[PDB]
Amino acid sequence: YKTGMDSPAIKCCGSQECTPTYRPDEQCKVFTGVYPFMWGGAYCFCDTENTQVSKAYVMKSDDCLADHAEAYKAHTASVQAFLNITVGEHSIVTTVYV
Amino acid sequence: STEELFNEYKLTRPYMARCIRCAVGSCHSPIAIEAVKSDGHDGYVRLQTSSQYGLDSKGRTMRYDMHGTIKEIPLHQVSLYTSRPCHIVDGHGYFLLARCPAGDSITMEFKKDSVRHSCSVPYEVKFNPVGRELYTHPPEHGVEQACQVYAHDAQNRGAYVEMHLPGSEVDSSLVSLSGSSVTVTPPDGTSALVECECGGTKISETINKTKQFSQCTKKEQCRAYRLQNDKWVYNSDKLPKAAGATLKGKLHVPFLLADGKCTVPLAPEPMITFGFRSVSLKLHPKNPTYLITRQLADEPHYTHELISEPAVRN
Amino acid sequence: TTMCLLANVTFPCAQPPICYDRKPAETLAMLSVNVDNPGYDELLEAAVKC
Amino acid sequence: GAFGDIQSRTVSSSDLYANTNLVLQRPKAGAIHVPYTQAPSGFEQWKKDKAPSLKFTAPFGCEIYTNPIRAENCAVGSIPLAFDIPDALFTRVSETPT
Repeated sequence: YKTGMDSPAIKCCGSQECTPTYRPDEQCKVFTGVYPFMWGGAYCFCDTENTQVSKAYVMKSDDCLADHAEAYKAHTASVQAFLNITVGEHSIVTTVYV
Repeated sequence: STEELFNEYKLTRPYMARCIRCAVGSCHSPIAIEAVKSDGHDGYVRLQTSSQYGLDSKGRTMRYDMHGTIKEIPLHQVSLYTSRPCHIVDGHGYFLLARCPAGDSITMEFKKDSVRHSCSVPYEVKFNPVGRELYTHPPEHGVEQACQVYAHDAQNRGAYVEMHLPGSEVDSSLVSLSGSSVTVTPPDGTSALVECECGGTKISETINKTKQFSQCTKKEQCRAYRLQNDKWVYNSDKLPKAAGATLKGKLHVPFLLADGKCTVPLAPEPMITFGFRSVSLKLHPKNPTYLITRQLADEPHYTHELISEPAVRN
Repeated sequence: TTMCLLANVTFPCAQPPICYDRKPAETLAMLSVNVDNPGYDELLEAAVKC
Repeated sequence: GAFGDIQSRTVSSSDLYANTNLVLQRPKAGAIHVPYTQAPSGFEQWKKDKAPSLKFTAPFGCEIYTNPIRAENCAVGSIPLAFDIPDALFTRVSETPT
């Protein structure tokens, strides 16, 4: 699998909500009391009442095509031989079904 | 036809993200690491980094983001290592392909003039042998099993990652003080927006103008964001997002896991001693070697054993 | 066949009206609305080049 | 944590079942990231264990192959035969040595 993650929705002195998408195993949660930082300083000016939303989901990996395992069900097999018959110096080579 | 391949990472820019281990402590790094994949066999991993490769600010280059201004260096200045040094092979877009040994971490570093940049991540990198003989370094001669290694070209295949609007990267080198007020200087050809809390609730989008504001005394009360409508980023969790539906396209990923051929070793020939309804096996493995026996009757009684010492099996 | 969208103008996906070396963000907005598309790679490699 | 925590119906099904024990966690104070905690890849854990193939463990000495799933040369049972021979092949006695 490959846990995909959306970027955190941040609102300064606000309140977000959880809008689902029905992705596989799609968890979502809203976190309050957050003072995030960027590289160029702080992100909000509010001390409290800020809000960050985490959203994660499971999608399958990029190498799924060449690296996967096939789950099957088998029953009632079928036997099939490659005989080489000679009857009175007249020989054939034929796939017979048995 | 490489220019047809490279033309979709032209829509994107490198960014900075949070790396937990930097040269000194926890920083914001231009070479941050999103994921390491190690599922090809003979030591090839595929890093998704926060930098870009194969594009200029050109053949062998890393393109990174240094506090907004996009810079570049040659590829042979960048080195990475797990336990031993790894060997960078090629790069395309946000993705790098290296020949790495097994280890419990990845550390990428490059050296500028007097600033050393690094990013260590706790991402496990494993080495996967081919066949029933468990080596650690790929051999010199043997036979050739089929395998699955990460392909070395950047050919468009059916696997994608998802690109988005870059959000409001806040800055504070923009905002400065006047002698009595607060002064915001957005850069040329780039619109900023300013949110303050010195009157009631104040907000503005400004363009190309050194725009002062009255009633704000200290510049701790004003946050000057930055805006770029073009130039996609990756859907990273280390970046904040924009407002409204967020989605702008998808790009293909280079260096996917393809079927190939790999050389595997060949164990020294066993010395077989025969007896009445019995067979003895003298075994001198050079490196650990699976012995697998079974009988050709209705009960196979199969035996499976990793042998790594000189051993006699009857 | 597959027809792509920028407006109510169903243009052929191999023949886009815009290219990235002309417009910085209008091509990205044209790719934005057309993500759910089986001919998105055709629109992609056509929407780069003129 | 085991085999089949991802279940895609086909390789290009675009609707996968996923039960990977994903739980979102609270972010660190002053940082923009999405922290999660989930059980590891059950496909990788299946690959680490992997009791050996049917190519090495099959009774009667079969030879399991892949592209049609088939076994080869299983020395078990016996094939009966029916010969409906026309009367023209039966040469007379004196046209053969004796």
